[PDB]
Amino acid sequence: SVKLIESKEAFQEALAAAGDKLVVVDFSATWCGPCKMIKPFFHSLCDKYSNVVLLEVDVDDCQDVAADCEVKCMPTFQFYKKGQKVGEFSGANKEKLEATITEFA
Repeated sequence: SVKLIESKEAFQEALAAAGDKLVVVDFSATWCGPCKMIKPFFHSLCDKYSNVVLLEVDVDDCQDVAADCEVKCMPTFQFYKKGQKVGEFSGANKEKLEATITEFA
């Protein structure tokens, strides 16, 4: 299950709960076409990548988190290891998402 993050504190808790695992965060908006497009693929990822943690931030529900994370396009995928951001890209690109996960997992 992709865990929804609705506060700065929940984000910090999720990063701590991940330990050493790659954490991938989908920053999305329900009105944004490419976000809706990629959402089922993003949920399907736990079947492919069983030691990666998947989080979701809805930028409308959590504007202060969005601001802190310097998002400007959606969907934006941010990659975290041991509590730090180690990569990012934006766009509904299945191939790039898989390749980026593989590069950091």
